[PDB]
Amino acid sequence: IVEGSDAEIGMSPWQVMLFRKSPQELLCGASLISDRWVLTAAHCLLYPPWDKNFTENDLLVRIGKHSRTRYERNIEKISMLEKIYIHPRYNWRENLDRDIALMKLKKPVAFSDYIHPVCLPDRETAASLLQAGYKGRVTGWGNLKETWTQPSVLQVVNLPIVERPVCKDSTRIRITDNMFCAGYKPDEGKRGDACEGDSGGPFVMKSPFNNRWYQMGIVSWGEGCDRDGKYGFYTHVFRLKKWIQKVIDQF
Amino acid sequence: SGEADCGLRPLFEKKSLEDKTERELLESYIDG
DNA sequence: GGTTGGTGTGGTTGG
Ligand SMILES: *[PH](O)(O)OCCCOc1cccc2c(OCCCOP(=O)(O)OCCCOc3cccc4c(O)cccc34)cccc12
Ligand SMILES: *C[C@@](*)(O)[C@H](CCCNC(N)=[NH2+])NC(=O)[C@@H]1CCCN1C(=O)[C@H](N)Cc1ccccc1
Ligand SMILES: [K+]
Ligand code: NA
Repeated sequence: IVEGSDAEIGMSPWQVMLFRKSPQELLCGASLISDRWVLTAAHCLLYPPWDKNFTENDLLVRIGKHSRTRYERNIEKISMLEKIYIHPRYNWRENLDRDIALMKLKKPVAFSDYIHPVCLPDRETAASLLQAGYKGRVTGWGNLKETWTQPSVLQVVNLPIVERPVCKDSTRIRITDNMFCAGYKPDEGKRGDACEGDSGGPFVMKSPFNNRWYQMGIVSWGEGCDRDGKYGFYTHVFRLKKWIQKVIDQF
Repeated sequence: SGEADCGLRPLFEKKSLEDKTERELLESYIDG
């Protein structure tokens, strides 16, 4: 997260860490959507170009964390994966279209002040909230700056959605319906963005009807980090929601 | 197929408490 | 130290 700030304790209780078992390295973000299920970007698990093809036993998942490095004794709960489900039509070759992945946990996690699941949007909620100029929230442990130019605690930043016209003419990469960008325009004064090591991290908005939080986006890709004319791209969670239900009920 | 209690933070919503920069989110909805 | 930094009448937690 670039140009963000430290989260407050329990600000983002659905925030999840993908941790590499051997060696010990922070991989990606993710979000807890039930007591058994976790959502992340697919490119966190399967990106051949970087020689990434992880499986259940390569990764554990850490929930309730705030400090990036420390084992938060008595706060965080560590879980192992039962199964991974990368989206069938996930296009890693071209443009990361359909950059989404689910993970079932061996044993269900208990909820606490620091561990609580987020809500997935629906027809109406997506229609209402997911609109240009409307700000969402991004959280992650990723890099504070662009590669060629890491935080001690979870980083939060509030970022406004951007209209497809301005969203497509920003990049040379082919966009799909399963994406949306977000971030400040060069004149807008305020700035900020997700960065490397933020993928899987949720993009949430707070329903002003029922004061619940909804995960509208997954951190997918970028082109550097927080540079004028460039916007971070997010996996459109709802337009894939049909897939998410399928996977849960079948397994 | 939303979970019974999801999206409500124990240390915030569940205590009618607001986080440092959530008002910014609401403002966006109004004059955005 | 620790499955873990920095500095405690802990802290988001023992001892
Ligand atoms: P439970 O109660 O069964 O067992 C827990 C008791 C163990 O207590 C501690 C063990 C190790 C470290 C600490 C501790 O670390 C703080 C480190 C930073 O403070 P400092 O470096 O300034 O040290 C304090 C200065 C005084 O030093 C000592 C005081 C008493 C005893 C000893 C000792 O035996 C060796 C060296 C220094 C000191 C904080 C609290 C408790 C424990
Ligand atoms: C995996 C995530 O940590 C990371 C998040 C990107 C954050 N960027 C910003 N500022 N929003 N994703 C990536 O690094 C992805 C995965 C594969 C390559 N990639 C990129 O961002 C490339 N720089 C762009 C790209 C290359 C190929 C296909 C699509 C996009
Ligand atoms: K300690
Ligand atoms: Na930008």
